[PDB]
Amino acid sequence: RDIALGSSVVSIKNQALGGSLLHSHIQTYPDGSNQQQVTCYGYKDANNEWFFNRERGLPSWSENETDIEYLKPGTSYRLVHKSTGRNLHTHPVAAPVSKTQWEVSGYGDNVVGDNKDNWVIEIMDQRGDEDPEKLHTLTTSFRIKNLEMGCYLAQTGNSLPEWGFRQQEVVCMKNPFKRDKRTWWNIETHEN
Repeated sequence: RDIALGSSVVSIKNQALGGSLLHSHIQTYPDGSNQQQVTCYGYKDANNEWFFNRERGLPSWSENETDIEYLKPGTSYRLVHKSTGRNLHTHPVAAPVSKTQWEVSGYGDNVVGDNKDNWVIEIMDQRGDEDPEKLHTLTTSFRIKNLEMGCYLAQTGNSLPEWGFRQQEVVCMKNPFKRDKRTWWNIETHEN
């Protein structure tokens, strides 16, 4: 099974030891940008659900489209938090705990946003043999790179303070080692 843009609702699990699910919620950062927090969380929840949308400026996905569009490594996408409708976002703002890395937030919606809402998938490993060019549920390991920034989405290992419910810090890491697993993700749950 393959992941498509719009109609695949996914959870995204980090591959480091201690890795957990990409998460967001209405709470905002007290410092930094004051934007919506993004974290990793360890338990099943609706706030772990994401879907991929088109790059900024293209028409947003709807249920009335002509074809299924499979996610392609190399192509720009917007990673949308299903519960809040905010886009995964980064910027040159110091992360809350890992202060030499960049803060990751939830920003905008379909109309409001900007070029830092665009991310690119890089396939690092495929276990078993379906299309090597496609994202598969729980066998494809991938990095999520911010197109503008050039940085990679990562669960650092640090916990947030109680303003972030002591969830795991997520940052955009500058210049990591390609095999750092903090920066490695897979699709865990996939609902159509």
